[PDB]
Amino acid sequence: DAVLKRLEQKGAEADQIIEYLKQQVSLLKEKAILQATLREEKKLRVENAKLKKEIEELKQELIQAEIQNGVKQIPF
Amino acid sequence: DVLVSECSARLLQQEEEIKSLTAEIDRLKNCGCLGASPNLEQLQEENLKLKYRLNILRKSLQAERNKPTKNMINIISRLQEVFGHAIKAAYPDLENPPLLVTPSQQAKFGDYQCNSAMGISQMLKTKEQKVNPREIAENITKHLPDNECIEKVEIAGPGFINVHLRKDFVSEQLTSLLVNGVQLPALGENKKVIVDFSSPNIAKEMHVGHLRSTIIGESISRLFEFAGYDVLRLNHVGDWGTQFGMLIAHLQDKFPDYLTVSPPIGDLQVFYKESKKRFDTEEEFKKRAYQCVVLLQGKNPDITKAWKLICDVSRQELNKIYDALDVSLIERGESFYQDRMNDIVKEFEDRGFVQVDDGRKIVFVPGCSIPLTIVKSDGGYTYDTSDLAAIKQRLFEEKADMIIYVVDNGQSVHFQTIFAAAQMIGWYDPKVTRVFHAGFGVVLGEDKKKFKTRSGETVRLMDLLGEGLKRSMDKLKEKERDKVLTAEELNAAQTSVAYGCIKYADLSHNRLNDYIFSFDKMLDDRGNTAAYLLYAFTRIRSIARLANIDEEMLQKAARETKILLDHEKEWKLGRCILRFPEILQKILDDLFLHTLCDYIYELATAFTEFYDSCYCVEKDRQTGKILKVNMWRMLLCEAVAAVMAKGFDILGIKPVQRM
Amino acid sequence: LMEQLRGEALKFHKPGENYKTPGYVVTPHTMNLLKQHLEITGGQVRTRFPPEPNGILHIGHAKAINFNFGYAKANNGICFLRFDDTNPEKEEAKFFTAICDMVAWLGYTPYKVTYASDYFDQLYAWAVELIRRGLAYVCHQRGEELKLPSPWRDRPMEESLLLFEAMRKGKFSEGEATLRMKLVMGKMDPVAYRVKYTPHHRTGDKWCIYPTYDYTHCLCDSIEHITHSLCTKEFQARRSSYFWLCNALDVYCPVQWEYGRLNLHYAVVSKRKILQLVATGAVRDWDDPRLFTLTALRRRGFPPEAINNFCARVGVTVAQTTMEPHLLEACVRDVLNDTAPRAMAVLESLRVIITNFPAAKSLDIQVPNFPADEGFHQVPFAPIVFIERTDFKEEPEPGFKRLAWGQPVGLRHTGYVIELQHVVKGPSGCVESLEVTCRRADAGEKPFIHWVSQPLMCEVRLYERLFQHEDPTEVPGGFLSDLNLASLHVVDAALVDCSVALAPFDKFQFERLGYFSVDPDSHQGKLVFNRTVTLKED
Repeated sequence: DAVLKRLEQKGAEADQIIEYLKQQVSLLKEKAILQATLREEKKLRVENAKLKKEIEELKQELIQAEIQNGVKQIPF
Repeated sequence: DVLVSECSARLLQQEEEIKSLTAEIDRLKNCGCLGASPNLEQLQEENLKLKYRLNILRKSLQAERNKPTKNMINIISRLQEVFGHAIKAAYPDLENPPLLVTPSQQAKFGDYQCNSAMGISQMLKTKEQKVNPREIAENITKHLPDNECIEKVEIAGPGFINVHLRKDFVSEQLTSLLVNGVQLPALGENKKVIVDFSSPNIAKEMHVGHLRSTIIGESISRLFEFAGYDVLRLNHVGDWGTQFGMLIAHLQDKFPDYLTVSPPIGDLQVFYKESKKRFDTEEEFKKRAYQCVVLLQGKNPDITKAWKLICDVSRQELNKIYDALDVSLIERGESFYQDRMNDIVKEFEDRGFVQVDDGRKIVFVPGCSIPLTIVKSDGGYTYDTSDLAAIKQRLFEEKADMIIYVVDNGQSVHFQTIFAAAQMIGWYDPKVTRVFHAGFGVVLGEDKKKFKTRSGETVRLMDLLGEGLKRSMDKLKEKERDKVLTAEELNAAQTSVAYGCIKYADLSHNRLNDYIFSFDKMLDDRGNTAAYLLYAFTRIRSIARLANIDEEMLQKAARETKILLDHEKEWKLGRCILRFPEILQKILDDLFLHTLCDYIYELATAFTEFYDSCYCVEKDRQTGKILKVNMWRMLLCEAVAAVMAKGFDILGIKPVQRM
Repeated sequence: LMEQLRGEALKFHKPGENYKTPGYVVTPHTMNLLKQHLEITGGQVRTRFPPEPNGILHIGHAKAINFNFGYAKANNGICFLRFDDTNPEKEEAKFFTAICDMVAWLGYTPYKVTYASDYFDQLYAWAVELIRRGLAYVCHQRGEELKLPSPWRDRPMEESLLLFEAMRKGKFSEGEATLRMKLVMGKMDPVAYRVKYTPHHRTGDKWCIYPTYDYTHCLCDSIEHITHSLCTKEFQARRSSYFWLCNALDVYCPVQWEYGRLNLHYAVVSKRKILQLVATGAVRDWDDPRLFTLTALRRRGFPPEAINNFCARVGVTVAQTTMEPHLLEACVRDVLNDTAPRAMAVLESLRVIITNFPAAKSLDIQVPNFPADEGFHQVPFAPIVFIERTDFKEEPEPGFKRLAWGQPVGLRHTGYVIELQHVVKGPSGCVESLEVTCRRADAGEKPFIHWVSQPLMCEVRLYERLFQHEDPTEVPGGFLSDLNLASLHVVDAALVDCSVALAPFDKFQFERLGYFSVDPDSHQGKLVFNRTVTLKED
């Protein structure tokens, strides 16, 4: 009879240490997915800009070949 | 009974507290500051919506490159566009490696060769690791695309990439420059290029120095007219001198009736040096002279009437020069800026660039240690005021895209200072408009010295034309005084020989260097000079003429007959015919016209190696009339002739046909 | 209904005509381009019904479908199912088929199936012609507001020509420059050709200039030769806009008549609001009953005859009588009445055992599947039969009429009646299992309830009007709070007989209950019924 409320204040202090240690899991697993998916989203910035680089080089390869027999206008 | 019934009522109303919380978050939460982008969605979307661009673009590059052409092709430019494909595809993590696509030369290293593999091995960082250019080069030979020109590809050096050409393509343009004219495709659409060239000082006698900038000046001017640039020619004449005040003061005495009676004044310099003697000696003259050089700055009606008449004699002597050299020109010497020069002097105090020194106002270029004088000690404007208030009008009114200044190599300190200063106040940018100084050497006689004559001061240029058609005639009565059609071929020869040699032996010699005027080496019938060109040029329009082939029999046969290139020497000539726009591009860039003369001579060298080798017309021995005409080898002598004739139109040399 | 679209040969204009009535226009085309119109169609009054692969098709689209496919079918013409591509919209395959399915569910075979993208070549070709003929320039502004001024109007022709040629060759940046018309009407906002850079469904890649609904769905009426072209009623201040592209290129025209935007109350149909409700959990799928999507009403039962007959009653004009489910659920009451047979079933399954009745197991007995002369199906009788406890109370109020002590009640389609005997309660106080002998009431005695014996199935799903009142929008703040009385719910007890069947869109009457249709979760073993309409109540 006098050992239920002693075991209860062991398993209710368990919810205590559970949901603290759970909130360090639930916020370390946030930094993991954040640190990764962030530095990939600035690695789309190294593709998307390198894309415009090899895009602008190519519009001026066409426009040097579409004057070869065609008309060009300004500017623009 | 009801805590289950009303909890739903606090659950029915809590819904709106969630529904409307999500509602007003849609409005005041989005972008309230400098940046704007969804990274999860959009940055994964611009990656495809623009990766779809390289494909829709490449498909449109394949459309307009497929459908040709009505022109010629800068062969070397379209090779750096198939290596531009090949090399950066072979190595996707390099930005701009060298593209040394040169000819060179004798079909030994093939026709063309690219020494770029070095500049990928030479690109030797990432901690000094040995990368042999040979494995570098052949990694580009398996990663070079498909084209309309290349037959075989080779390696033979440390990393040398020697290239060979497909016969099929080489001859396809030889016909192209034949049926549709030998023309270059509208290069640089609607750009405006003005050229400052002739520009001698009025009432001073125009000389050989100011003549070198007349032939170099208008030869360039017709280049950009041929390329497709909207060119306008400028005569930066010197009708704004403090010396012009010295003239009218001598006029007010010589002729008090200049305003009502036309003045009988013959030579400019004898009248000039008459005003000069008045100048140095007299004191009443010199105080009348510079008191009227400020009257004319003020647009004085009576004083200006004098000034207008003065030029009409030194400019009748000038149009006696342009008529011969066929120099089309538009005169705007410093006389034109006397209005706006005053508004430029003002701009450099408003900007606070001008420093106060010695009763003068001078400006300091951060590139040299030599300042400019824009304000004289007597309120007069100089040369630094002129070409600086004129480099703005050629920038903000004419709105040029590039201007070429053709004066000697002695005023280079001046121009690269007016340039740098122009950029300073912020009129143009060194890479939005390329303002470049077309400099040249000094005129020397056959005695290495100043030019020239017995005395000889400044040699009058009209006599050069006089001793230019006498020299060109004494050789042309040996013995063509009979073969020549009286009016036609005497005129056509001696007026093409005279203005041909003179223009040429100065454009053959390097522009930047000292031109040695040698009237015997310039008209040497056996030399690089136009003496040999115009003679061997009629000689190519004579292999066709001596075969009875009229203006229709060649212009139809060209449209139908394909050209053969099996022999080694006809392959050596067939190449140089199409080098023509690869030589014209180099001179659009470096503006050294001395590499065109090297080329117009280059095809005539491989021609005498050809016309002697493969027989154009060859029947027969023991009877010599007919027949063995190789029409495809007759199209060659119509191609070489159409090329040089448009290349002569550029040099300024009027071509001849019969001689 | 085609009695009412034939009466539009008693209102409109026959094969050809065209110049007779509408916003008629006479150019060097009227008598000589309409000559070619009849030289290709032969007359044959062609119409079209053109939705999108994004489309969801709700009941109000049945006024659209019945109209086009109907006038054609009525006055001997054809009608194009024309899928509106225009701007590329990913894929969504479920509605790509939902449309084709629903079109046939009503009973129309579309003459042809076309996409808008099929004609991107001649739409571009006529676009090139429009820039040259004038009334077509290349401008910008937008998105500097498509509503602020009007710039670049009478620009140089060739400039807008080479720019339009550049626009598609990829010489642009997905936003810079559009292609407009010299448009007036309205508020003169012209956008004929925009620029995207997005893959397409039908003509993928290759393309990066794509027109717009206004430009696209005007010419295609011409292109495919349409002589009516029935627009809904958002297209009112757009009559000018449609007749503008034709004649400006000179073409055989439509005429474009408008009908009234007939929605319905108690209803929400937009997929941004529905695919919400899918994920909230108030509803099952987009074909969940009580949704009023056409693919849902199919699930709910609702015969395609009943949906069409409703249209012949309240439609065929320009009046947009956005009406109620009550007058529509009363139109399907008309059809399931005699398109679906009787069967009867029990829900509150109460074990009733019959002591004294003849023979052994089963005994067939046949049921009037229809209170007509067509014929009888059979379901096993006594003993151990099943009535629901909602037809038996121990103490009845005088209003009772079912089973009471000493108050026997008839068994439907049977010459027998049970008198009621001893009853069992079991453990607690639940009316567990009752028993009785049958007096075979040829002796005349009214309560006549339904029953099953040697029963069967599993699931019956009951559905109410999802919102307790009307189209959640008219300022109650907002739309996701009319989802009251659950609605819901299901009964996976349910004992039905051998009348069924066992196939899964058949319809029934469950005698003295409701009209019920089979649902696509059914097999032949674990079958499942939707309750479609309420049996004539209210």
